[PDB]
Amino acid sequence: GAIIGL
Amino acid sequence: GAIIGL
Amino acid sequence: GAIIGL
Amino acid sequence: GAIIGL
Amino acid sequence: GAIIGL
Amino acid sequence: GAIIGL
Amino acid sequence: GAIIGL
Amino acid sequence: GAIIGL
Amino acid sequence: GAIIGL
Amino acid sequence: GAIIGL
Amino acid sequence: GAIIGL
Amino acid sequence: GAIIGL
Repeated sequence: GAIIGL
Repeated sequence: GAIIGL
Repeated sequence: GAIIGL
Repeated sequence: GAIIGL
Repeated sequence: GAIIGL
Repeated sequence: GAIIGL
Repeated sequence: GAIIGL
Repeated sequence: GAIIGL
Repeated sequence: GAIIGL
Repeated sequence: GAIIGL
Repeated sequence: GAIIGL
Repeated sequence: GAIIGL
């Protein structure tokens, strides 16, 4: 999984 | 943003 | 699954 | 930013 | 895993 | 910055 | 998959 | 931008 | 995967 | 910039 | 992997 | 700059 952004 | 692989 | 947006 | 490999 | 950003 | 290999 | 844009 | 390989 | 942009 | 090989 | 930019 | 071989 990944989280991309601020 | 994006949350991937939930 | 994924969540894309703010 | 990016959090990868969750 | 990795964290990239501030 | 980058935190790698978590 | 891919996301292209701002 | 582009996010590739999700 | 890749992220290209600011 | 570019983040490659995620 | 690589990170290119500031 | 460049960070290579992560």
